[PDB]
Amino acid sequence: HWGYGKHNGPEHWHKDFPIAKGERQSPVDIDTHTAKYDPSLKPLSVSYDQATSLRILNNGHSFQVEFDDSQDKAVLKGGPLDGTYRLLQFHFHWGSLDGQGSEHTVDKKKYAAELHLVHWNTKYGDVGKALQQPDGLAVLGIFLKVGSAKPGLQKVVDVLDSIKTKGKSADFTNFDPRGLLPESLDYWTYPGSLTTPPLAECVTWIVLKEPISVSSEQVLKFRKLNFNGEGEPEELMVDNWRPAQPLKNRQIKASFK
Ligand SMILES: NS(=O)(=O)c1cc(C(=O)NCCO)c(SC2CCCCC2)cc1Cl
Ligand SMILES: [Zn+2]
Repeated sequence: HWGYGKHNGPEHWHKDFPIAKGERQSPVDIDTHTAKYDPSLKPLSVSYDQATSLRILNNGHSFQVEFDDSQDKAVLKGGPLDGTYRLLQFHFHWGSLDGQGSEHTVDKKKYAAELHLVHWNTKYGDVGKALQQPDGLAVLGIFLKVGSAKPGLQKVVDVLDSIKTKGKSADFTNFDPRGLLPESLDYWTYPGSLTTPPLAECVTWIVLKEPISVSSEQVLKFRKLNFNGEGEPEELMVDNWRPAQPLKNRQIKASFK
């Protein structure tokens, strides 16, 4: 029943998911002058050479590109993490207007969109068990600004008309997620939560400082998606972002000075 409307959006979620008002909720504003450089943080090891994408799905909240996570094939290691995190899926959050759409903000700046690569800690064996642990998931977050097209995004944008409505999926094999990364892996990190219900507090957030540029045509195709299912009234899938939450007793650390 949750969503992003006036009636069912972020200010309502706490009634079904009381952790919404918890101590380590996401997203947050990243105050760049308060984040402390941590010389002990390691470079982020993104190993996506063996990634096996399988499918793309309109889940009614976002669209997601899913991967085979039954073996280490696409993994995130290093940075603030202990151990090995397998890539499950990526999805986006976007706005109705280019001045909004990201969940994390940087000195209160909103980006047009935000990409989340969702990974789970292999020690916990499966993602449902990982959801129950404070170090269960790691999300690599990447900001999108509107300018030049991102060539590595076009295969995704070109299949969206086939998954226009909630519950539609399409085979999506041989997609390389390396094409969605910026040149620099400099990042901020903090302990947080899912930004969508159940808002579980199990995520180590790794947010890249460098945003990727996507064209206005690419983000317009995201805005043609629908939150509704086939044969129901049309509600464009836009503004599917949760606003920044209180930082509370948390420190954001920077990998770079
Ligand atoms: N915006 S986020 O914090 O990066 C995030 C989003 C999703 C996600 O796909 N949410 C849509 C509703 O299920 C998931 S999927 C998750 C898989 C296990 C069951 C709970 C949802 C995971 C994360 Cl970390
Ligand atoms: Zn997300």
